[PDB]
Formats: sequence, C-alpha cells, structure tokens
Amino acid sequence: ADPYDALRRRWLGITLGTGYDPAAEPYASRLAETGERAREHRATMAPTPTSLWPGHPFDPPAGITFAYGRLWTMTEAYVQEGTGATGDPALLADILRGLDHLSATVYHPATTRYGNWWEWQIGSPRLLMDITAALYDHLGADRVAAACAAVDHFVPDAMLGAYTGTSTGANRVDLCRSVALRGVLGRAPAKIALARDALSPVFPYVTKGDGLYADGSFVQHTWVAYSGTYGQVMLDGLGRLFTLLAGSEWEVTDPGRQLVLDSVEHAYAPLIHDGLVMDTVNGRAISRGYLKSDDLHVMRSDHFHGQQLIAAMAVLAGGASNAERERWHARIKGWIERDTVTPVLTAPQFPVADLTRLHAIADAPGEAAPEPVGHHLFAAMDRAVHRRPAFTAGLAMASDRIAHYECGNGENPRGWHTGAGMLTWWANGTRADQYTDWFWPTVDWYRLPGTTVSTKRLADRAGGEWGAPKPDVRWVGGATDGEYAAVGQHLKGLGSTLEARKSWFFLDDAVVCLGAGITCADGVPVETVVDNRNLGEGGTQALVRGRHWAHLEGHGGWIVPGGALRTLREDRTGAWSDINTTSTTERRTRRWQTLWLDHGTDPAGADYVYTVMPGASRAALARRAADRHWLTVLANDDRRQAVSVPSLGLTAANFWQAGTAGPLTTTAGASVLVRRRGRTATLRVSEPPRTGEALEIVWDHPVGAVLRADETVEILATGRRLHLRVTPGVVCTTHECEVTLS
Ligand SMILES: CC(=O)N[C@@H]1[C@@H](O[C@@H]2OC(C(=O)O)=C[C@H](O)[C@H]2O)[C@@H](OS(=O)(=O)O)[C@@H](CO)O[C@H]1O
Ligand SMILES: [Mg+2]
Repeated sequence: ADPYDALRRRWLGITLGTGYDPAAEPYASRLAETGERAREHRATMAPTPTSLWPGHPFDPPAGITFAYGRLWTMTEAYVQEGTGATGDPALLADILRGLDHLSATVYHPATTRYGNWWEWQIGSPRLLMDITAALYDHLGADRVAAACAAVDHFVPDAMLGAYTGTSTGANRVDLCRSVALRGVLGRAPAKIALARDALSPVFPYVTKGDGLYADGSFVQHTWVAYSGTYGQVMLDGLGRLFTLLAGSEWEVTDPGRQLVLDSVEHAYAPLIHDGLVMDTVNGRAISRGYLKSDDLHVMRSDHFHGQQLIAAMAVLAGGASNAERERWHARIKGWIERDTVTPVLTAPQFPVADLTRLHAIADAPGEAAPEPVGHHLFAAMDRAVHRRPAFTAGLAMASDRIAHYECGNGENPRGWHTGAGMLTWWANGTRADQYTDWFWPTVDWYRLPGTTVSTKRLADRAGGEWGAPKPDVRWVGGATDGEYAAVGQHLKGLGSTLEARKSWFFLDDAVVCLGAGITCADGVPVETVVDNRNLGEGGTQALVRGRHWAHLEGHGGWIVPGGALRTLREDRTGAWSDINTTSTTERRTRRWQTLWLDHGTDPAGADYVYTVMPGASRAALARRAADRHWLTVLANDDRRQAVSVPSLGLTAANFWQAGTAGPLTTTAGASVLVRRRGRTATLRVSEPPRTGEALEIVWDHPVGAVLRADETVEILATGRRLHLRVTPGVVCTTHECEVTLS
C-alpha cells in the first residue's frame, strides 16, 4: 500500500507545494484569492444534463475541462491553509457533488468522444487525477475507481503505444501524466510502468517531425516551430514526472533523460529574453491574450509564456546535477531580475507551489547571470536568435519543413506572414514589452516587421490549419560561428505568387538585410516592411529622418534610402477576439510606427538593402549611414547575396546556386562565413538546401596551413587560395575549417 501512498504524497508536494509559510507574502494573498474564487464557484455551480456551470455546456468538450478546472480551484481552497475555506465540509460536499455530476452526465465510459480530443485525453483527465489525488481519503473507493475507469476509457493503453499522431512530444508527456497518476491512485503498477516506459521515445533527438533536434530546435504538429508553448508543456510534464517517480520502483532510468536536461540551456534558454519566450516559437498561442475561460484573467503573452517555461525549468532543476542546477538557477535569477514587464516572483498565474520553487531560486546564493552575447541558429525549425550588448533579435522563416504559421481551434486566423522573414527585436536594457503590450490584437497583419509580402488580401485561415501551409522551397537556413551569422530564406508567399530571396547578416550592432529576385504576378503592390513598431498607447516617441536613415526614439533605427522609405504613424484599435474565437472582446488602442519599401505592382526581380540598428542612438545611426566604408554589398541578386564587413574581418555570402561573390566561390547552394582574426581565419559553411551532396568552396586569400578542419571538410589546396570540399549532411550543420594566413 505504502509505495502508492508515498507516490501520491510526493505528487501533492509537487502540485500543492511544500516548506513555505502560508502567512507570508505572496503565498498569503494567492491562497486568499483562491479561497475567494472557490467561494464564488461554489455559489454558482448549477448541475444540468448538459453543463455544470452556466454558459459552459459539455459540448464543446472544453466545457467539461472548464468544470474540472473550477473543481480543482475548489479542491485547492479545501486542502490548502490560508484560503478561508480549509477543511470546510460544505465546500467538500459541493466538490463531491460536481464530481459525481460530471461522472454521471459526461465523463464516463458510455460517452463516445466528440469534439477536440485534447479536452478528453489531456485537459479533463489531468485535472480529475489531481482532484482525486488531493481528496483521496474523502472520496471513497467507488469514486476513485470510477475516476480510474474514465481515464482507462478515454486514455487507453494503446494511446501510449505507437509514437505517432496525437501521441508525440508534449502530447505524449501529457498522456503519461494521467496514466501515471491513474496507476498511482488505482494501485495499478502496470499503468505506472506503462507511463514511465512511454516517456522513452520523447528523449532522442529527431531529424524530422515532432521533438527536440540536435541543433536545439523544437517542433510540434510536425511542421511548427514550437519551443515556447508545446516545448514548455513537454518540459513541465517531464520535470513533474521525473520528480514524481524518482526513488520509486518506476523511476525514469532511460539515459536519454539527460538529453532533456541538456535541452534547458541548448534549446530553451536562448529563446528567453528578460523573462519572455519569443513569439516566433509560440505558434498560434500569440493570439490568446485574455481568454474567455480564464477565471484568473491573466493576459497570455510572450512574458506569460516565458514565465511558464521558467517555472518548468525550476521543477526540472530539482532532479538535475549540482553543476546544471547551479547554471539554471543563475539564469533564472537573471530573468527574475530583468523581467520588469511581469515580475516573475508575483506572477498572477502561479499557484503557491511554483511561487515556492521560484522564491527558493531567488533567495539562494549565487549571482544572477546575463544572457550570453552570441548567436543561435535553430536551423531545424527555421529560427535564429541573436544577442549583442545593444539588442536581442528573433527571426522567423518558413520552408518545406516548417509551416508559414499555424491556425486552429479558432486561433491565429491572420498569422499568414509570421514566417515571411519576420524579424522581431528588443533594445537591451529597456522594458521588454514590445510584443507584449497589445501588439498582436492591434497590428496590421499585412505589415509584420522584416517581411516581404504581397499586399493581396487573404482569407482568415488561408493555406489551412495545424501547419498545413508550407512554402515549396528547400534553401532556408544559414551559417554561424556562434557569434555572427549569414541567414537566408527562399521565400514563397502565402496565398500568393510572390517569390523572393531574403538574407540577414547578424553583426556586432546591426542586422544587414538584403532582398533580391522579388517577383510577383498578383496584380497588386508588393512591400518589404523595414519595420513596424508598437509605440504603446498614445506614444510620442520621435521619429527623426535623414537623407539615408530613420531613427525611432527609445527603439533604434534603420539605414535605408530616405526617399524610397514610406512611413506611417497611426492609432489602431483591436481586441483579442479579433484574432481568437476564445478570447475576450475588450478593445484597446495602440499607436504604431510603420516603415516600408514599396516594390510596385507585379515586380520582376526587385530588390532592397537596409540595415537595422536596434538599440542605437540617432547619432550612431547618422554616422553609420554616411560611412561608405563599413559595409560593402558584394552581390545582391537571386543567385547570391553577400557582404563584406572589414571592421569584423568578415565576409558572408548566401549562394542561392553555384557561383562566386567577392573572394568566395561555391559549386552548389551554400551559406559561407569567413572571419579573419590577425594571422588566422576560420571559414564556416553550411548547405541549407540539405541535398547532402558534396560541394567545394574556394576562398581567394593566400593561406599557409590548416590548423584544423571538421571531419566533413577535405582540404584540396592551400597556397594562393583555400580550396575545400565538404560533405555537408542534411540538417544544415555549419562545418568549420581554421587556417593560417599568408
Ligand atoms: C500548447 C498549447 O497550445 N496547448 C493547447 C492548450 O493550452 C495549454 O493549456 C495548458 C493547460 O495546462 O491546460 C498549458 C499551456 O500553457 C497552454 O499553452 C489549450 O488551449 S487554450 O485553451 O489555452 O487556448 C488547450 C485547451 O483547449 O488546447 C491545446 O492544444
Ligand atoms: Mg566595417
């Protein structure tokens, strides 16, 4: 009996929290508030054949999970000290009433599942198990048995068989969560072992489909870049389950578990900036904001999502090694310090158990870590992240592997161009609320920052749901040394005949943006969005313009032909319900500064060059624009885009096909980055088309000897020039070669 009772107790410690004083803030106010929500939920519960709370019918099935969510708040009120309702028998009776009503009317084995599978197999059962676990002694054997039987009906063993469909990645972990608890609570050792075993296929790095990739990428729904939401769900359930089972007969022993720990710093941390997790990896969730069904009324946003991912790291850290835990805690202290948008330590979505874990990290000894300066190219999910002292940026692309966007369940119907070379960024050391402050419900979805698009009007959900629309292109990726990068996207526009070559060269204080082969036949204008910045409500940040630059006060600026540049400052009013059928309808106004180049109607091989300098002063921008020397554009056409930046000793080129640009030649499409440092140089090359066919590179610079080369890099000649052959692989890995110069 005791191994099950011990697991149940350990689950309650994880779920309800441990070793805090309920009288201390902020526990005291969160518990009081839970009491209050419980009291009102109790007062309004109204069992009917089709609902348990008015306005929340069992069809759609969200209305069932909705009901379990409220019974869970009631349960919390009942079992936690400090709530004003702890151990109140009348609260207890109403919980039991609601459970019995759900068990009688909807959540039971005579129901043939309808509507969203997720509500039945993930949303409701995890809550039902949690409630059952918290109230175990008061429930009696028939209720415990009937709760286990319902789980068995909606989540049978076969749901934890084939690693496919609705059972991969975050979904796999969520299914295991309910099956494990049903095993604990129903004293069914085989269900516990099943849930532990079924975690194994989540661990290994994949090269296609759902999961974690060796370059740190994370994919869910087969084609969607998703580290921020699904990746967090996976990380959260894994940490919960590792901690649950540790020390028991069903402890997770798969050594692949280490890959999940590794992913903290390698997959997730780079996407977190001052507490937010970047909207480029948040998929359809960027459209949620205030949800109609959320009794807490907490705005979803990049900051909400990052806070949830920080909380998952805090649970996971409990089972990490000392050295890992020490690094995670230091990064988390850093995020807690720098998040002035939504203070982590009092974040209103957090129950006391997360509050306690984060306060433990806060009070612990050690210094807060900064985000390391560097570049992270998440090539498997067509994402790049760049950090410099002056700014942080996240780029979103799309390819034959990665959808333009996801819409589904009423969410994100206008996200078409979020993958069309969207460049998002924050000025470092300023408030990081750019995309948080009612950005998505007010933005013009036809003018997303960095993108090139047809202005052709599109239908809500155009291209299809769940990541269905992908451009028919291969060359999307880049090459990086870990600090700077060349990134390129062969663009085909969504719902449009637009085609373009877009490149970005991520440097020490700027991103150089090249566009070429811009060709469309839609019969309407084509635009490249130099930027589009949310100014906040009533913003009065000055826009200053010069001959070849523009600067936005508080934000940064752009070097761009001043006569070609179009601008517009305007107020835009919108609501989350405009972009999500499940969100509130309250409307707010945000002022916008938008900047764009008009490529005319039906362009044929149109182009652009512009440089963004996030975080830069007006004067730094005026200097860089008047300086002819700092940057040479080697080539900007549909066969190759390439720059030379002598202050960095840097040459960078995206070769859309075999060709030459400045001192670089390639025999096949490739991305190449050369960096000279005194008497040595390192040459880096990737193959974004991912054919895996060998190609050669020549770099026209005298070279004495090779200090080192990856096993995939064969040296063909040195002397007057460097000549390499590279066997590139099919995941767009960057291969390197270091040489002595003559
Ligand atoms: C990852 C994701 O988008 N999942 C959808 C759910 O949202 C997650 O919900 C939960 C949870 O514990 O219920 C935790 C994650 O933070 C959320 O991102 C959810 O969608 S929604 O209602 O929040 O819009 C469900 C409910 O339908 O659908 C999932 O696909
Ligand atoms: Mg220079």
